[PDB]
Amino acid sequence: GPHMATGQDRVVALVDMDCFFVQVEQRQNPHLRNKPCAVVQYKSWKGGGIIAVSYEARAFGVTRSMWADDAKKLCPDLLLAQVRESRGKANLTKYREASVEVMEIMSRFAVIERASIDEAYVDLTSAVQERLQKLQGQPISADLLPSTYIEGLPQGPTVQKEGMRKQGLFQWLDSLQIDNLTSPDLQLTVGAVIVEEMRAAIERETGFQCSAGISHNKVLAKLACGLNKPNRQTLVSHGSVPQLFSQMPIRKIRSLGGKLGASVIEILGIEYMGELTQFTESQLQSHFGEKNGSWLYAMCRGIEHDPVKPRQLPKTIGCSKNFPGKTALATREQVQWWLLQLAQELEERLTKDRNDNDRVATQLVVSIRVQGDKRLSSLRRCCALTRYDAHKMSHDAFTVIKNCNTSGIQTEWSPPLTMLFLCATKFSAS
DNA sequence: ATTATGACGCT
DNA sequence: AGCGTCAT
Ligand SMILES: Nc1nc2c(ncn2[C@H]2C[C@H](O)[C@@H](COP(=O)(O)OP(=O)(O)OP(=O)(O)O)O2)c(=O)[nH]1
Ligand SMILES: [Ca+2]
Ligand SMILES: [Mg+2]
Repeated sequence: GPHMATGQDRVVALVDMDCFFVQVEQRQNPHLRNKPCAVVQYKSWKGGGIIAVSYEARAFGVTRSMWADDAKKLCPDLLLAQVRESRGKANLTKYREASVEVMEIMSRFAVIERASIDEAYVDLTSAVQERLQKLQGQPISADLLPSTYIEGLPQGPTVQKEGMRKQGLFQWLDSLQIDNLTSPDLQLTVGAVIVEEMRAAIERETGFQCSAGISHNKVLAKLACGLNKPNRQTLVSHGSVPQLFSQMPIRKIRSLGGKLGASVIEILGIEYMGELTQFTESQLQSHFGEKNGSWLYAMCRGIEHDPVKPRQLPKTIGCSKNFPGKTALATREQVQWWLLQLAQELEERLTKDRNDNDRVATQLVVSIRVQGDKRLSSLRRCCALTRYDAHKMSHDAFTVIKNCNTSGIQTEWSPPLTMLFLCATKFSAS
């Protein structure tokens, strides 16, 4: 009843760039604009591996993780842009720099949490309070929400998609009580007005389009963002959660798309997120642990408390390369040459990071995979990172991994290495 | 032969 | 610390 917390205390948005690496390449090369196109890494093996796909290309069935040769079967006119290669490996600097462009615009509106190269959470609670005091009880025009969908609407008592969007928005706005400055629905709506402005600023100042979700917490904002892509934003109200969750597969909620989600489905004999409401908090804790159980109990009612962390910069800077099948490294000189390549890219990125962001990494993490292990990482070892020097970094990494070499022979490396990974961590202000 | 990252939880 | 999970 009156004491039952409803998780409506915050306004949280999630801004995700549409087909991000494709947009970066389309900005640079106008011949790729408004075309089926994809971004690929490498080329010799099966035409390269697709990592981003324009919405035009998605209509043909092209997806991430597909080999370009196979994508070309589905979409013979598909256009491809390749990720840059430097020191023998994929170099993602262009996309990281474009990400910084977007993140700096977003930071003008509110403190953001960088969730990935192309996605940021926004805590809009304070900005909404401010804009509400400016509004002075003035209603919110549909003209201020030109790309907003209201999830669950229209309902009750119409052919095209834009008309449907507008019908739902008008139902939502007509149900609004603008007199109450603590109405959660009003707060979400003002949040959506702000996100429209943020998205317009991103597109004006970068050329990039994005989608967004607006709700009361990060999980619902992320889910909302996915409902109407591309180039649209979606408001998920607290009241929309029972219907939305009643047919929502558990795997669609962030953090439940892997083994934990599969165990929720198997142990409880359910399919949809809304079915979780029928279990007590103790029951869920008994199956999934104290933390997961409390989180599931609240999540399935639309409640989640994870804060938007004030963090615009990545906490680690890392360099990784796979050496698949027959390209696995089998000589000491090979291992040393590739460690040096990785370390040179890392030194370049670290030196730029130190100049831009007034910080220095203090720990170097070295990870490898050996042929045969089905795990991502076979071994992970840290050492001190005391100087930004690639030869020192690569010598140190070799020192911490050299004992994995089973080969009695000094020159050979056995079993061959199928992955190398260097990561700088534990930053301190400088 | 899916590749290149990145965040966070567990013990 | 080192490993595992999850995301994409
Ligand atoms: N190197 C590499 N980059 C990846 C991989 N998966 C995704 N990315 C990059 C390329 C994407 O453009 C970018 C952002 O990923 P998203 O999941 O947000 O997808 P994207 O923005 O492409 O499409 P969207 O409109 O959000 O569905 O991250 C991967 O496996 N490897
Ligand atoms: Ca995206
Ligand atoms: Mg994203």
